[PDB]
Amino acid sequence: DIYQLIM
Amino acid sequence: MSLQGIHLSDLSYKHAILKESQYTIKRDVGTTTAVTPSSLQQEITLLCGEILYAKHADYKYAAEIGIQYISTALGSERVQQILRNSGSEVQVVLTRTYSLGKIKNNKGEDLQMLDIHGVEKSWVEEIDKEARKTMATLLKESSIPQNQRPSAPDTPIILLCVGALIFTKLASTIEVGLETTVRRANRVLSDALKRYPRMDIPKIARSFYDLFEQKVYHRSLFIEYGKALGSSSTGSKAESLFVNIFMQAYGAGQTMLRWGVIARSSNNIMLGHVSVQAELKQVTEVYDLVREMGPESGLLHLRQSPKAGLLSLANCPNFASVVLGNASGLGIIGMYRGRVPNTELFSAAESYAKSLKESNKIN
Amino acid sequence: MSLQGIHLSDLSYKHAILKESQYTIKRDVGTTTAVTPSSLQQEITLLCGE
Amino acid sequence: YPRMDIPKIARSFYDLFEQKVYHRSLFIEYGKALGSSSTGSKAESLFVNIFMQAYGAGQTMLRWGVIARSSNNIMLGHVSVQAELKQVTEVYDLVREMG
Amino acid sequence: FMQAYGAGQTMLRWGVIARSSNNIMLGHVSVQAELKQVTEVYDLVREMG
RNA sequence: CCCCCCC
RNA sequence: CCCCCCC
RNA sequence: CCCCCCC
Repeated sequence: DIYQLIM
Repeated sequence: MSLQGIHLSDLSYKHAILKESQYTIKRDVGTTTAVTPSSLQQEITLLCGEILYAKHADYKYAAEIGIQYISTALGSERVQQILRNSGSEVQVVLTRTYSLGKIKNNKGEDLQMLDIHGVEKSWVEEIDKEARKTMATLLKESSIPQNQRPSAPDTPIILLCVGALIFTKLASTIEVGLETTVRRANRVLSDALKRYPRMDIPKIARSFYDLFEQKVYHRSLFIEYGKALGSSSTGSKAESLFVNIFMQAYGAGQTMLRWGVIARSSNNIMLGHVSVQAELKQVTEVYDLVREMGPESGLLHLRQSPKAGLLSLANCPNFASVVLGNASGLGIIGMYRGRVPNTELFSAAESYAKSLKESNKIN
Repeated sequence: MSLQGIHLSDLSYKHAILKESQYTIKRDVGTTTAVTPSSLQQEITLLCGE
Repeated sequence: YPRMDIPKIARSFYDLFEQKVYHRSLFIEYGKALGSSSTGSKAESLFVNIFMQAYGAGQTMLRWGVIARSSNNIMLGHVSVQAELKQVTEVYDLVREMG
Repeated sequence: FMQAYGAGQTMLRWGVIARSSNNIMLGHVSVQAELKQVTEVYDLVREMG
C-alpha cells in the first residue's frame, strides 16, 4: 500500500 | 627629452595573447554526462521533492538531480550545446524512464522510475522508498496541502536555491561555503523549511559543492540556467529567489575590485600616497580590462575560466593595502582573509576610514 | 593620477547578462489550463453573475 | 601525491625545452588555448597563471625602466642619460610595434 | 489595474518624492557616497522602459 | 652577442 | 599562482 | 534574497 499513495 | 615613449602595456598584451587564439582545448574527450529530456520535467520535479521532505541516509546525488531539472528546463540539445561551448568534449547521455517491475501504482500503470546515467538506480529507489515511508507516516499520524507534497512545482527550485547558495561561495573554502550556505538558507529558505521541516541543508550543500568542483562544465550550465530564468517574463517566488541568489554571486572572486571602487567612493586620503600614486596606472589598466571583457568578466571566477587572474590586483600591494584598510575602517572587511602587504598603510587607511565613518557632513 | 578609470558598472553588466540570453526556460511542460472560446461569452457572463 | 619528484621532472622539462625548441612554441600555443577557454579546473587556472608569469621573460630591463620612470628618479635627467633617451624611446617603440 | 503599476517598487517612487521634497539629508556624506548606484537603478528603470 | 631577481 | 567578508 | 502604506 506504500506505492499506492497519492503523491 | 620626455619619458612619454617609456611605456609597456603588459596587461593589454597578455589579454590579447589569451583571447586571440585560433586553437581550442579539447578536454574531457572520453567522459560522459547525464541529461534529462524536457518531456520528463514532471517526473523529475517529483524526485526533486522526494529528496526534500524526508530524512535520507545519503545525499550523494542531490546536485545531479538539480542539474537534471536544469536540463529539463533548458532542453537536451541546449544543454549539449552549452557543455560543448564551455570547452568540454563530454557526451550527454539521455535519461530514460523505465518500469520498476511488479510494482503497481494507484493509476493502474507500472510505476515508471528514472534512469540517470552515472547515478545508480539503487540510490533512486532508496530515496523514493524513504520519502514514501515518511509521507505514509505523516498521513497516519494526522490528516497535507498541495504545497507540502513532492509534486509541488517549486521543489526543484528550492533544491537549486541551495545549489545557488553554495554557488555564491565557489571562490571560497568548502567549510566556509557550507557554513554560509546553511546560515543563509535558515533565513533565505525559511518558507521551504516550514513546508519541508526535515530537508537536510548541510548534505545538499555538500553534494552541490562536490558536483561544482568535479564537473566544471556544470558551472556553465548553472550560469546558462540563471540567464534563462532571469530573462523570463513570469516565474514563481522560488524562481525569483534563485535569480536573486544567482545575481548575488556575480562578482565572485573579485571583491578587491569592488572594494577599490568603494575606496574611491569614500575619498580616502591615502589613495594619494606616493607609493600608491606610482601604481594607479596598472589599477586603471585592470579596470579597463574589466570594461573590455564586459558583462562576462564577472562570471570568470564562477566559471573557473583560466583567463580569470588577469583581473587579479596582486601586483598593486600599495593599492591592495589601502583598499583593505579602507574596507576595515568601514567595517566591510569582516572575516576577509586577503593578505595585507603594507601593514602601515592598512592601519592608516583603517584609522582615516573610521574617523570618516564616525564623523558626519552635509554636502 | 586621476581615479576616473576606477569604475565597475555592476548593474548594467547584470542586466546585460540576464537579457542577452539565447536559451528559454521551458516550465509547466506537463500541465494544462482551461480557456473559453469567445463565442461562449454570453454564457460565461451569466455564470459570472450567478 | 607526496612522493612526486619535482627536481627530476623540472630537469626533464628544462632538457626538453632546450633541445626541442619547437616545443616552446607548442607550450605557448597550449597556454593560449587554455587561457581562452570559458571553463577549466583549478590546476588549469594555476597553469595559466604560471604561464602568464613568464610573459616578459628575458626582458626585465624594459620593466625596470618603466618602474624607474614611474618612481620619478632624478638621475634619469642626468646629462649622460639625456643623451640616450632617444634610443630608449626607440626600443619601447619597437616593443609597441611588435605588439 | 493602473493603480497596480508600480507594485513592488514603492522605494523608487518615494525616492522620487524625496528628491522632489528637497530633503537636506540627501546631501549627507554617507548618502553622497551612494547616489551613483541609485542613478544606475533609475537608469535601469529607464532602459527597461 | 644577449639573458640573468621575485611572485 | 589566484581566491578568501556580508547580503 | 526581494517585497511590504494609501488611493
